Amino acid sequence: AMGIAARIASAQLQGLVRSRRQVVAGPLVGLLHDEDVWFLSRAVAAEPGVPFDPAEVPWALETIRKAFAAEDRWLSAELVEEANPGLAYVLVEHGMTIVSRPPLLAVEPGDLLVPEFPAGVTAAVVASAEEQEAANAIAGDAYETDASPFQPEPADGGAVLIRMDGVPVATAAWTAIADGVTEVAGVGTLHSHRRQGLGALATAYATQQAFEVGGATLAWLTPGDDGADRIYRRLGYEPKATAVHLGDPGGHLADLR
Repeated sequence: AMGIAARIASAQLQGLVRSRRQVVAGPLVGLLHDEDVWFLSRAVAAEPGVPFDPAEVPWALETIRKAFAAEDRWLSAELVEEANPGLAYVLVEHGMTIVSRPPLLAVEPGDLLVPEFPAGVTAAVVASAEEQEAANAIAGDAYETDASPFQPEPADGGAVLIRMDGVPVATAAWTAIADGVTEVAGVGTLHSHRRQGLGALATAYATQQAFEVGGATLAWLTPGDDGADRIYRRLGYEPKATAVHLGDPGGHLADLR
């Protein structure tokens, strides 16, 4: 309960519920967005860090499935294994499929390292709708299910652009803070500027802003979603937990990563 995995899972829930209706059923909570975009609605653990009773899971899952079906939505679930050990396996037993177990990497302010910027390379926090549009366009083809539309309060999220000779070429974003926790996501670089360290700069600078102006005390991310094998360790990030991404049969199962 006092651990980093539970802290991250709890903060994720706290963030998600600000814009989603809850269907709480025992150890699970279904979260339904106003929009039908599939990944905006999902289930997560209702009580990170608290033991669960596996006997409740079949009824809980059917309750949530019913709520999703009423909206013609397909169910996926995201867990943190260490926050609710064994829960994913009970979900699999009752019809879900684990598609991936991505690592959750984390860093605290005193451990973050922002690399030196090469010649011509600068950074700026996103400060307009048009800069946010550029950020979304740069990151756009990357897998992203967790700063958009632009809003001015860094505690409520934000993004950064890395520029080369004044032109945006890379980006990263941070989510609204919850319990001092932010997720860094939306990392990308233009194809023309890949493999030059610019995604790592973006990640580092976004993390730094989340801490300096956003009020975050912990940042986490999951890697590889932009297809780049950059080494987040150079920035101070370290593996701290294991995410588990599950999908129901049919629907968007093939799209889940």
